[PDB]
Amino acid sequence: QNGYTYEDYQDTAKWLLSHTEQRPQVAVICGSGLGGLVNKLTQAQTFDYSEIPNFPESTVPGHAGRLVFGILNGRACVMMQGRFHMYEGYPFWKVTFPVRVFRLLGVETLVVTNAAGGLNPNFEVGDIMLIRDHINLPGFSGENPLRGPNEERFGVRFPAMSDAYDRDMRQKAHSTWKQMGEQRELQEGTYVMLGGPNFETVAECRLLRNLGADAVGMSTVPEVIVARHCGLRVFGFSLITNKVIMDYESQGKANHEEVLEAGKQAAQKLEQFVSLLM
Ligand SMILES: Nc1nc2c([C@@H]3N[C@H](CO)[C@@H](O)[C@H]3O)c[nH]c2c(=O)[nH]1
Ligand SMILES: [Mg+2]
Repeated sequence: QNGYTYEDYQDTAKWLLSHTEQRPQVAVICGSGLGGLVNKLTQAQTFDYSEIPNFPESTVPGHAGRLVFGILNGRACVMMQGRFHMYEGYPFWKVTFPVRVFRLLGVETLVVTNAAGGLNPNFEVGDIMLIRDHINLPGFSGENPLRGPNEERFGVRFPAMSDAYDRDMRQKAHSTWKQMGEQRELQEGTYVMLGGPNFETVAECRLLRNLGADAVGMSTVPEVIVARHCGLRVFGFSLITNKVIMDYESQGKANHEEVLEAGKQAAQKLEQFVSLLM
């Protein structure tokens, strides 16, 4: 299944370690329309995904496709300014490749972000939802980045996922929000991932909500599974970019354009939160 050898991850971590002096302790993966979180890094050193051996390439609008090292609020971080998705043609073992490289780089905590359509009726476009848990739909069928022989050098054969999203960090993230001075509070809930690229139908939307999901996207989950597998501390949030249409009369239609726009209108609020969070 997984086509990368332990040495492939090594090779790439070796490459990065010899091209930058930066020794990141934290990794941030910036979802759709969230590339601006790169803006405040100091001593920033950028590498295009195209120049890093073994790295996949971002082909979705709103994904720069650059890995940026730097300092943010005192912390040494490496940011994925743009990510990879299954709908682009990538098996999960490709999508999550950076995650294992980060572990090899010496990173200890991974913060994942994404743009998600809201399923919980109380969410509003612009809301930031702390990811308390997830439902891995592709995983139900075996589409899993861990599928195939297990590399004990990364983790165990059957890793647990019920404690995936660090509770401490969600506690902190909430008080940090207090300091934000934001009107609307920091939401929290279950994120469900499905393949995409098409947006949901009304039946699907109703179905997903009844599964207990608050937000839906086409990313994040596989990165978290790989992160946990290799022991990374995980924290994640979705920016509610649109409310998925749950009725046959709504003239509304989900679209990537509005999603990127909502990301832009919130990258500021997100900029400080993630930094103060640092
Ligand atoms: N499944 C799904 N994804 C998204 C997204 C995310 N952003 C991109 C689509 O705009 C995809 O990568 C997806 O993960 C935003 N809104 C929605 C939505 O309503 N449904
Ligand atoms: Mg430099």
